[PDB]
Amino acid sequence: MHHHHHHAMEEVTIKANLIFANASTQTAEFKGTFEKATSEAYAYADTLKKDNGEWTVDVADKGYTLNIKFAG
Ligand SMILES: [Zn+2]
Ligand SMILES: [Zn+2]
Ligand SMILES: [Zn+2]
Ligand SMILES: [Zn+2]
Ligand SMILES: [Zn+2]
Ligand SMILES: [Zn+2]
Repeated sequence: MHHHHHHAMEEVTIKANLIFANASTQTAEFKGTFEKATSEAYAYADTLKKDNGEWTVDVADKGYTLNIKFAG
């Protein structure tokens, strides 16, 4: 699954749709290799944990979309 031919110079965009405890929202985009952009998206989620609580992710769009919810 998620078949991927990797290339160091590959350019991709990972969309992170965030939903917070009070239901507020925002979308953040990360660019670079699929692996790096993916790593940066989760790193951003981690920075928001202190103020917004633990996060849960549901991957979609074959991995290009990360729907992340914060528990508060
Ligand atoms: Zn799978
Ligand atoms: Zn190739
Ligand atoms: Zn192939
Ligand atoms: Zn790759
Ligand atoms: Zn690489
Ligand atoms: Zn704070």
